[PDB]
Amino acid sequence: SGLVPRGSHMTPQVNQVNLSEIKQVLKQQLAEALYTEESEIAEDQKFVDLGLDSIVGVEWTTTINQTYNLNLKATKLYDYPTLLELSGYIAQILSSQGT
Repeated sequence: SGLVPRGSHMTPQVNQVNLSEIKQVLKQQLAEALYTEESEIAEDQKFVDLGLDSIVGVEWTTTINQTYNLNLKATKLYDYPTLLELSGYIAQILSSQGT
């Protein structure tokens, strides 16, 4: 199951890179980067409320670049403070890498 939430829904055979894929991936990635559980993270909550500091934000932006073979910086963490925003941008890049 590539999307195993705590209590939300799952999706069927989705070969494309859907928003939920990156959002849920980013959740695990955010909770670990903040030394916490995915049980506290929200899709619509600001990373700073989860504990995202300016240092943690700039180092975590690198994890995502490596994860998708992209290039982003701390500017992303300040323009997209939520998983839905952070995932939305990447969704388009991934959905476009395999035109």
